[PDB]
Amino acid sequence: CGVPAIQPVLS
Amino acid sequence: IVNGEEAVPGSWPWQVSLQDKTGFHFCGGSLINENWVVTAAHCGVTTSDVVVAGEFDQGSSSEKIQKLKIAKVFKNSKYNSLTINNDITLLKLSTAASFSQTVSAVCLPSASDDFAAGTTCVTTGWGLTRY
Amino acid sequence: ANTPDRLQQASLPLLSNTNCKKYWGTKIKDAMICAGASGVSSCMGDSGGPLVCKKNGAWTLVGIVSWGSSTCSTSTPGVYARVTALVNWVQQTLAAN
Amino acid sequence: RPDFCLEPPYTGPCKARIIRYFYNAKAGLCQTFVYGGCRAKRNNFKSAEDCMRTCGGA
Repeated sequence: CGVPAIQPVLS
Repeated sequence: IVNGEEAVPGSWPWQVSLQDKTGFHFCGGSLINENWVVTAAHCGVTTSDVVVAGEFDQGSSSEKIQKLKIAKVFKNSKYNSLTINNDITLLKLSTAASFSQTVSAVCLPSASDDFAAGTTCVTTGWGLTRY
Repeated sequence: ANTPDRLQQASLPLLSNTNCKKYWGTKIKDAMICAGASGVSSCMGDSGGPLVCKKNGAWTLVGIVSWGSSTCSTSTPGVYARVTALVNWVQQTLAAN
Repeated sequence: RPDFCLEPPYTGPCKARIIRYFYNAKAGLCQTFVYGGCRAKRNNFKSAEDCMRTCGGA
């Protein structure tokens, strides 16, 4: 959990 | 959110939108597994509201969005209408979410955990952008 | 007076209950944690959403958007349910249903 | 015509986005508004009819 496939940005 | 930026599509895969049968969105929520959503108590979800996972643009029709149903709404017994304390509510999905690369799950902290003040966290949602 | 179309995000820090209490005073409770006053503010439609924090490289649920200024003022702290306090409850329920 | 029916709609400190009905003394009818989710006031109904029966032509 907590690891998304598409990386979030400016975060 | 006020003064936030727009997200990179699919980057916060646990985020769900809770909506009424007529489609209206009234609260966010977050996925903790294929079957459970953690939302706020005062959101007042019912087994007639629908959980919607996979969306980013609520305007776009063409999206691989899962539109799940609520089996059981568990309002935290200790929640307070007046003090707003213990404002939590679990939702048991009638039909599990298919974890895709846009429908992932968030990690629950441990009761033991301690997030130091100053830590830069992030919050997300589709709420008003200006009051 | 209409919500955003595309999902939004904002980066804000956690505050010390102490420091949050400089604003909310006693309205702040045990199962509550604050974050904000940094120029961004959760607002109508955001409740029950998440305040996640990067723990061990993994995003962890630290709070649920709960309440705050009535005009989503970006100078005052936003108050969220404190997941570390409710997590026990979360588990008893998951584990029972 | 309880005096609360005269009170203007109250959103509240909570951040949800719920549709409720209040009584609009000026137009003589129940309208809709967005309640935040907690600490409601009495001019705040779940249906327009309740709202009409309670504050009707107040």
